[PDB]
Amino acid sequence: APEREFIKSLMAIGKRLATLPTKEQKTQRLISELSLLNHKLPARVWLPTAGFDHHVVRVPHTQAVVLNSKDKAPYLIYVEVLECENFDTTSVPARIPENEPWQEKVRRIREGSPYGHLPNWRLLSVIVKCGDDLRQELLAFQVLKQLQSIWEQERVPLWIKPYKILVISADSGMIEPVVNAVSIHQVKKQSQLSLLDYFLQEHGSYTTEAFLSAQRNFVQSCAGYCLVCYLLQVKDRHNGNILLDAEGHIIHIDFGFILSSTSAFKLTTEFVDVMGGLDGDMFNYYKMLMLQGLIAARKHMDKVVQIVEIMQQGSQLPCFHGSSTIRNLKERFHMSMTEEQLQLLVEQMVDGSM
Ligand SMILES: COc1ccc(NC(=O)N2CCN(c3nc(N)nc4c3cnn4C)[C@@H](C)C2)c(C)c1
Repeated sequence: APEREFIKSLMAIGKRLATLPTKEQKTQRLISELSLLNHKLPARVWLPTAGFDHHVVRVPHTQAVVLNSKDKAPYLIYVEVLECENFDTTSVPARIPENEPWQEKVRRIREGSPYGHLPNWRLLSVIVKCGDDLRQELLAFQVLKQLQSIWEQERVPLWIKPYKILVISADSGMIEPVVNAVSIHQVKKQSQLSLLDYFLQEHGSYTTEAFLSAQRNFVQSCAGYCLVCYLLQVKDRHNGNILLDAEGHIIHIDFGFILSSTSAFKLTTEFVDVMGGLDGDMFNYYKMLMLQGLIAARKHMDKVVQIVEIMQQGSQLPCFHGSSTIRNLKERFHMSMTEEQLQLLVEQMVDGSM
């Protein structure tokens, strides 16, 4: 499989970075390795996350990043590709010698690239995870796609961003990154502000449309991911694993600890202050969206449970501790309860989150 030799050498770099002790040391090896890998490009190799036929021409080593984590060495790359009509039939491009928002990232790399002038030039971006098992993430991705359209169909304006997972092996794979987004940890570290103060500074003040729309996005995304976290039993929830985007949505990531596999969905005081406090209109709206999404989820529960059963049946997954996993999942929809008892459930759920 020469067409995968790009993939195998990428996963090798990842395993090597897991040997190095510090981010600084991982960065310098990543650069060194990618620089070496450009000597083997351009080639008849793909990056499987893309939706179109292409050949990988170049990997700019200066723009690759080692990401934070406890154990492993996850790293982000920006892969340059020339698009083609067909993968197998179109000739591999000749090698042309050498000498933040997405549009700027694209512009700056394109201007610096020897391939950037060409009409078929495209830039793709992927996070490479080696060591970790992304079947957990991939199940979550599918449940997210399903829930998104359950809320689309019943007119409920909850908001979640499913991101594409690609399982290469049992202990490796690829995640497509969220582009306009940084961790809540990083926002707080860089700004030295509360989340409310960050909103007020970055978007605008309490009565501006910029704020109110960003606050609306924040509320809708929290309520969305709160239900996701309850239904899927998502653990490992911290400001490292929650992103904030340029529009003011939150994005939960890293659904590796779900179902039968402390650390639950915490609604912090600083989160509640972004919604104008407990005795407030947008917090009442947050509680409404949780109730509205849950009734929409109850009616369409077969469409989710289908997706769960299809991904466990051909695995020996750690989250699947036998048929208790679907049994407990089903019970979390609470079909026997009334809508009045579901209000009390939502209220008890929010109290538990605080
Ligand atoms: C406690 O000290 C920590 C500090 C920060 C982080 N976290 C982190 O830096 N990021 C930024 C890069 N990351 C992603 N960025 C973007 N843009 N899209 C993504 C991901 C992950 N999935 N997706 C879709 C994730 C690694 C989250 C941590 C764990 C601990």
